[PDB]
Amino acid sequence: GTGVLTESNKKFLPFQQFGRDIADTTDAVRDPQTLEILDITPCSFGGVSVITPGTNTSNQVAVLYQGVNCTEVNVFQTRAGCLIGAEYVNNSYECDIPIGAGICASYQSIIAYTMSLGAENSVAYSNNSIAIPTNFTISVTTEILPVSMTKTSVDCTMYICG
Amino acid sequence: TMSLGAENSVAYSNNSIAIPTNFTISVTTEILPVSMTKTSVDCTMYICGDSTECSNLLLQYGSFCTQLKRALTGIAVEQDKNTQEVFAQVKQIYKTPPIKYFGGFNFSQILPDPSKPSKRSPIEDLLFNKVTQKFKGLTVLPPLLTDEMIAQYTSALLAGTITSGWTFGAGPALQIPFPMQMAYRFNGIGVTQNVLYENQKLIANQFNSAIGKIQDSLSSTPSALGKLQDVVNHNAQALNTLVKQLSSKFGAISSVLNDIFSRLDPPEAEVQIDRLITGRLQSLQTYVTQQLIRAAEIRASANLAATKMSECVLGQSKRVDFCGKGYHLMSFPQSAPHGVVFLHVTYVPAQEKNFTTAPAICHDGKAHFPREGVFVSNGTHWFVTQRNFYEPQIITTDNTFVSGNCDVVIGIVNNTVYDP
Amino acid sequence: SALGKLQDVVNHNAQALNTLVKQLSSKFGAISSVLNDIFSRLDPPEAEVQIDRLITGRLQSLQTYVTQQLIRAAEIRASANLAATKMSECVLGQSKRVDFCGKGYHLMSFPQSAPHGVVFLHVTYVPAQEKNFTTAPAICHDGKAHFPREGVFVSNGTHWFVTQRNFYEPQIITTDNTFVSGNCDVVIGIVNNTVYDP
Ligand SMILES: *[C@@H]1O[C@H](CO)[C@@H](O[C@@H]2O[C@H](CO)[C@@H](O)[C@H](O)[C@H]2NC(C)=O)[C@H](O)[C@H]1NC(C)=O
Ligand SMILES: *[C@@H]1O[C@H](CO)[C@@H](O[C@@H]2O[C@H](CO)[C@@H](O)[C@H](O)[C@H]2NC(C)=O)[C@H](O)[C@H]1NC(C)=O
Ligand SMILES: *[C@@H]1O[C@H](CO)[C@@H](O[C@@H]2O[C@H](CO)[C@@H](O)[C@H](O)[C@H]2NC(C)=O)[C@H](O)[C@H]1NC(C)=O
Ligand SMILES: *[C@@H]1O[C@H](CO)[C@@H](O[C@@H]2O[C@H](CO)[C@@H](O)[C@H](O)[C@H]2NC(C)=O)[C@H](O)[C@H]1NC(C)=O
Ligand SMILES: *[C@@H]1O[C@H](CO)[C@@H](O[C@@H]2O[C@H](CO)[C@@H](O)[C@H](O)[C@H]2NC(C)=O)[C@H](O)[C@H]1NC(C)=O
Ligand SMILES: *[C@@H]1O[C@H](CO)[C@@H](O[C@@H]2O[C@H](CO)[C@@H](O)[C@H](O)[C@H]2NC(C)=O)[C@H](O)[C@H]1NC(C)=O
Ligand SMILES: *[C@@H]1O[C@H](CO)[C@@H](O[C@@H]2O[C@H](CO)[C@@H](O)[C@H](O)[C@H]2NC(C)=O)[C@H](O)[C@H]1NC(C)=O
Ligand SMILES: *[C@@H]1O[C@H](CO)[C@@H](O[C@@H]2O[C@H](CO)[C@@H](O)[C@H](O)[C@H]2NC(C)=O)[C@H](O)[C@H]1NC(C)=O
Ligand SMILES: *[C@@H]1O[C@H](CO)[C@@H](O[C@@H]2O[C@H](CO)[C@@H](O)[C@H](O)[C@H]2NC(C)=O)[C@H](O)[C@H]1NC(C)=O
Ligand SMILES: *[C@@H]1O[C@H](CO)[C@@H](O)[C@H](O)[C@H]1NC(C)=O
Ligand SMILES: *[C@@H]1O[C@H](CO)[C@@H](O)[C@H](O)[C@H]1NC(C)=O
Repeated sequence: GTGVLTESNKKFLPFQQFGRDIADTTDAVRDPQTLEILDITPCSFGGVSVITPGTNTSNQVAVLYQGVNCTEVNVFQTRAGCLIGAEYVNNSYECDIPIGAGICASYQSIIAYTMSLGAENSVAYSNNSIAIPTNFTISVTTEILPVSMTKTSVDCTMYICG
Repeated sequence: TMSLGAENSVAYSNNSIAIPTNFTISVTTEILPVSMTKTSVDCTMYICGDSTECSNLLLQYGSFCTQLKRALTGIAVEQDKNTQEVFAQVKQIYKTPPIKYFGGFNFSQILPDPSKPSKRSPIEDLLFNKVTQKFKGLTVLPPLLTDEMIAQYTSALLAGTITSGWTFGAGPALQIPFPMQMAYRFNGIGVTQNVLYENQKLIANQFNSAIGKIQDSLSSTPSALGKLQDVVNHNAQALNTLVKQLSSKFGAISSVLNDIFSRLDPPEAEVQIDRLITGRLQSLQTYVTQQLIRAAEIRASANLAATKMSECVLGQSKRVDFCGKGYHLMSFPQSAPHGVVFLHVTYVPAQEKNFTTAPAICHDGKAHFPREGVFVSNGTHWFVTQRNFYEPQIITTDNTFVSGNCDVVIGIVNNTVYDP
Repeated sequence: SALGKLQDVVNHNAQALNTLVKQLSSKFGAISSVLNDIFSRLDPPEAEVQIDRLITGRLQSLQTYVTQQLIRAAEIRASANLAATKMSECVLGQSKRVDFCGKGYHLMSFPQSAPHGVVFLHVTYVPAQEKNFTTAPAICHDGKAHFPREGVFVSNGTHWFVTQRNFYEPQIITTDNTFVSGNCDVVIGIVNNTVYDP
């Protein structure tokens, strides 16, 4: 097997040789020479995602490694993973490119910020105050809805054999 | 043999009616899932793992796991869009006034609690407490909106629907005192405002008692949140089944790639590996299709939840039973893990009473019809009263309208009509 | 980027067909992916097995495409049912459902056709230029409480009027736009004012 051998707090019985998890995979082992219990963890693994602002605008990119601590590889640490190539900003804006756990990045260089929920607006409420409109505004909005997709038919014999 | 329900027979007769003389403010809950866990699968790790020659054998098979990655990314972005549509419906974060006095109504249970470090109302905290690793390329992506932002949207919607009625959902937010908003809501369902203004204390007490009973009932029944628990259960058990399928023989001589490689020469090792990888690809295809179907169902549920949020909350809905049993008044949303919980406040009549009714009153050869109510009679006199409440009033010429002579309608009765 | 949905439909179908076509050039683990080559290079005893593997792979791929098409068709049918509902309600009438036919109060809508879809033009009414006022629930007058029939009592500071909820149209409080119900002892917040009688 392959992994990271670490000290195990698990206590095998004297006849116990292997340890297994719920997934029925090896996780704890007993050393034949010196009778000690060791853990096995798979080597740090994760997917790679590329944040790009569009090739038309520029070419700079910031890469996010999913589910890895930043110490196991302009570096930022998020809940989604380790984010490199982008700088974290205390400011807040709307979400431009989603990342995860409330973090969104955009191009201004590349900046990563916590997404903004909306404009704060406290309304003055009191038990003897009402507000009545004095004017109006006719608004026109659009709404696009797909209806039918393209009808296709296959010829099995010619596709399979020909 | 199951019994459909208790026998009942309303004493229908030719000229009798029943009119409520009392009401009962009722609060009901409705639980709706919104999104499930966003998962992404890895092709090479799941199919065999760390064998480079295995990857060489796989890459010539086709671009199947490319399609699988595409489909799972589509599902994930669909989940995020579902949450956005359900919750992100207001572009401002409304904030409740510091002094929380709304004419006797007590919103402590649903308003955010600053004492808690999580900034959540007791109801949603109970919901969170009432709902309950090792991966081989099986990644779980985090949702874009954390729980705190969802609670923030819920608080904003609550503040908007308490301070400014339903006006904030159709333009700028216009403040209005809460008792007048409630009187407006009764006037929406055909009951005049005086009924509220003469019963404000009783209505407030009933509302508080109902909301307390709802909190207690959620605290007691553990099976109420099944519609949310089963989503997590389904996802977890499907993932566990997929993991278990990894160590399946699939007709090969052994279930271990390394053992097959070591103990067998390439001639038949190739055939064994082909069988194994085909079986694993088939299992992964089945899992992906199951995930797609579940995503479609959850998206339908999320669209229904968005419609409920838009109609029952942001306004008042006259659709029957769409926002709770009884006449709808207003509803309060509450956040929940992978879903949303509504608190429908509804008006329910009670304590009906028999009366003798007539279609019209003949007087001076003229037939007087009720303008907004219904003619009743306690036995001797005749009054006109609103349909949903017993509010007897002396019949006059301003709450009735004349139409034709009194020899054409059927069942007309003789009486006088006072003129002010 | 306004027409994202229809473009997504077209692109999804095009890329699905493209992937299905490109699936032909896959060996599926067979020594070749051409019928004639396997027919000419090998005799039936193992060419049969090779052809079996190839045809099984191709059928599996095509069936996967069919299932994907079925799921997408179900989604499109749901969207089309929603579109039919929107037409029948917002276009052929007026809707009291909030945000169903556009943000704000709905007035009327116009349809427009589009490739593989339909586009609506929701004409909606939006209030603006709000102004605060001091209001009372009811008016006590000679021991009788007067409630508005449809408006709400407002006051600029010295005089009281009744006006409709959605627009500021002040009116003199008379006995025809108010209805009496009981005395002014039980209503909480009632104020004092005269009620003109024509
Ligand atoms: C209500 O709003 C409309 C526009 O929203 C106002 O009409 C504008 O009035 C100004 C001042 O006379 C003109 O310069 C503009 O050209 C008008 N706009 C249009 C489109 O004609 C209207 O005056 C407002 N009414 C009140 C009472 O405030
Ligand atoms: C008052 O209404 C009740 C029902 O709301 C009537 O009770 C039923 O009346 C019918 C006809 O008189 C009887 O056949 C039923 O047996 C009655 N129900 C029961 C449970 O006994 C009642 O009769 C009405 N009374 C008046 C004076 O109208
Ligand atoms: C209308 O119904 C309400 C609630 O059912 C009644 O209020 C109750 O009245 C009784 C008798 O005075 C009290 O013992 C209860 O404590 C009251 N309940 C509450 C919640 O306050 C009310 O009396 C009924 N009115 C009529 C005319 O029947
Ligand atoms: C609104 O509801 C809250 C919660 O039920 C009430 O707070 C309770 O107050 C009583 C008496 O002061 C205490 O015995 C309870 O322990 C309180 N509840 C909790 C959860 O601590 C509150 O009094 C109600 N009314 C107002 C105006 O807030
Ligand atoms: C039906 O209601 C009317 C009006 O409430 C009653 O008429 C009055 O009833 C009160 C209470 O009994 C008496 O003090 C008045 O003298 C009655 N007025 C007249 C002109 O008679 C009537 O009694 C009620 N009928 C029944 C059968 O209850
Ligand atoms: C209501 O009153 C009218 C007039 O007072 C009644 O009409 C009379 O009915 C009697 C009985 O058949 C006739 O002899 C008269 O010729 C009728 N006069 C007119 C002008 O129509 C009527 O019958 C009464 N109906 C009820 C239900 O009391
Ligand atoms: C009507 O009056 C109220 C208070 O008299 C206004 O509420 C305040 O408005 C100012 C305007 O910028 C804000 O700075 C305050 O913060 C508001 N008060 C509170 C407690 O938040 C209200 O804005 C007025 N209405 C209009 C349309 O201007
Ligand atoms: C509130 O509105 C009333 C109605 O217009 C105002 O009363 C009039 O005010 C104008 C201008 O001040 C005078 O020319 C009229 O003579 C007033 N009419 C009456 C019957 O008094 C009143 O002034 C307004 N209040 C405020 C504070 O502006
Ligand atoms: C509205 O008018 C009534 C009667 O004109 C006022 O009632 C009087 O209130 C004073 C002050 O408490 C008492 O001394 C009188 O005995 C009351 N008379 C009656 C007939 O009720 C009432 O106060 C007025 N409203 C306000 C807000 O002042
Ligand atoms: C109105 O609210 C104020 C504080 O906002 C409170 O002191 C007062 O008692 C309330 N009065 C009524 C009639 O609600
Ligand atoms: C009213 O209905 C009863 C049956 O409940 C019937 O016997 C009677 O004839 C009806 N009266 C008229 C005027 O039709």
